[PDB]
Amino acid sequence: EKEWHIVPVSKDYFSIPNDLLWSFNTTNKSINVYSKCISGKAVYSFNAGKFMGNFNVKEVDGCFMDAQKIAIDKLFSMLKDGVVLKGNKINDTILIEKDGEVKLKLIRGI
Ligand SMILES: CCCCCCCCCCC
Repeated sequence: EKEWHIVPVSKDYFSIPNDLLWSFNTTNKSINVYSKCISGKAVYSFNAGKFMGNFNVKEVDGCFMDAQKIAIDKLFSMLKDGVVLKGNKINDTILIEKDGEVKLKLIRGI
């Protein structure tokens, strides 16, 4: 099982809260997201570099700034619609791509 955090690349995501942690379990195939104010377990598909998932999110009222909420909302909407994941053979960083651009990167670790 590995975990990552986001480093946003697109401005839609500059306000994403920093404590979101994304986990993938290689044994049972589970994907979760965890933070102080959001949780979600993914129903998902990942084929040919294309990832799409529904995280069934819970969110704490009043915990986020308006800008953070919009960024979070947009992120889960984008993940549902589908993104392309670009890994590499050097380390565990993954670029998340959509609509001709890099939207964000996943950096391994908390
Ligand atoms: C090998 C699959 C690892 C990808 C898990 C991350 C879920 C995609 C959402 C990123 C915010």
